[PDB]
Amino acid sequence: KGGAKRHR
Amino acid sequence: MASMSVSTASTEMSVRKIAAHMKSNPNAKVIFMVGAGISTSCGIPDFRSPGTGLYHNLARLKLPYPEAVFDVDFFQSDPLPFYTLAKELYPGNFRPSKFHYLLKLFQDKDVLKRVYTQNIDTLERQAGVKDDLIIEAHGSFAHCHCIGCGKVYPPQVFKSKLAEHPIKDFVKCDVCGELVKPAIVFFGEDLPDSFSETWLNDSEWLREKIQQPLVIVVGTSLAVYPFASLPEEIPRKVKRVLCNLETVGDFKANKRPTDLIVHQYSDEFAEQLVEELGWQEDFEKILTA
Ligand SMILES: Nc1ncnc2c1ncn2[C@@H]1O[C@H](COP(=O)(O)OP(=O)(O)OC[C@H]2NC[C@H](O)[C@@H]2O)[C@@H](O)[C@H]1O
Ligand SMILES: [Zn+2]
Repeated sequence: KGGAKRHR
Repeated sequence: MASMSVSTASTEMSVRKIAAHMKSNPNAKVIFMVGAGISTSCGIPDFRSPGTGLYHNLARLKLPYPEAVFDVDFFQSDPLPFYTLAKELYPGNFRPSKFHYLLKLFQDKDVLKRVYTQNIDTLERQAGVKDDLIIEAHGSFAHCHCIGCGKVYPPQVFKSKLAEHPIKDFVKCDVCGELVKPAIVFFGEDLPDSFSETWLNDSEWLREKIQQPLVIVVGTSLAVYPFASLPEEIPRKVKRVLCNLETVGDFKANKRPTDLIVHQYSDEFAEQLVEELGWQEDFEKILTA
């Protein structure tokens, strides 16, 4: 699903 | 709304190609993926920029660095920074750009499949894009919830707190006692389920059409995941376009032969595109109403 909002 | 070109180089010819692909595939539709670059012309203050009043108010409140305002652990220790940002950025304080009104023209001509946005300004919706065509991948202010138990609150009770001098006694849940905040996705939370569900459907739709479709990525650094995974996930045989002052993300890292790069301001790109499509008259009506 993409995971949690983050950088990289 | 007045715009100019970014440099002496003309982008009219590159933009012309986009128009010729839509003229040659007249029942086809476009998916847009957009970020904060498309709302710069609206006067929205960038919370990471020291030239803004927002930046200096957050520093004075002892925020340690800009992005902490969107950090869960930080907000729970001290909600004041986030409440002060919400007061300045709250939807309805700004008006949509010329680029925003291009999305609304595309919808009126029935050539908008979807808009995926990482902005929290809700300016696509404010401009009249329909609810079924938008994915607000980072949430918005239009809903509020308890961070502890998930209980639902109307967004007005949060909004009414922003009008107080000084802001204090933050909204707390009447069931569990924890903080209630807008349905804005913070760093370290997952995105809403509709994001992954609609991309699954739109990824299938794109493969099936290969009326050839177009995906146009506008004003985004492609630095925040999982949003920024979308352009690598576009099918190799569906033509990608990037309208962005700089070449970024998968268009820098893994360029494709058919990738088209247009280094131009979103507003100026809009005006050129409408001219190469022949839609000047219907655009001019949207802009004056
Ligand atoms: N007028 C205009 N037209 C086209 N592209 C533009 C414009 N103005 C800026 N940009 C481009 O848009 C991109 C904006 O990047 P950014 O400021 O990082 O914002 P995002 O949409 O990608 O991200 C949001 C960020 N805001 C809060 C979180 O801190 C995120 O890192 C960047 O690559 C710029 O080259
Ligand atoms: Zn609760």
